[PDB]
Amino acid sequence: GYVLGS
Amino acid sequence: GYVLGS
Amino acid sequence: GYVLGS
Amino acid sequence: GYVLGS
Amino acid sequence: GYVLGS
Amino acid sequence: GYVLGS
Amino acid sequence: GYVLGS
Amino acid sequence: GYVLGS
Repeated sequence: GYVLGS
Repeated sequence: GYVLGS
Repeated sequence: GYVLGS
Repeated sequence: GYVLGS
Repeated sequence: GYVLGS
Repeated sequence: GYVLGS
Repeated sequence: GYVLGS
Repeated sequence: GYVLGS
């Protein structure tokens, strides 16, 4: 899975 | 599944 | 397929 | 395939 | 299948 | 055949 | 054959 | 398969 934060 | 927050 | 947007 | 963006 | 978004 | 556009 | 463009 | 993004 993936986690992206900006 | 997915979680998106903005 | 699928598309999610927020 | 897949695309995730934030 | 296909997914297109613009 | 097929054509998809967006 | 096939063509994809974006 | 293919993924294109622009």
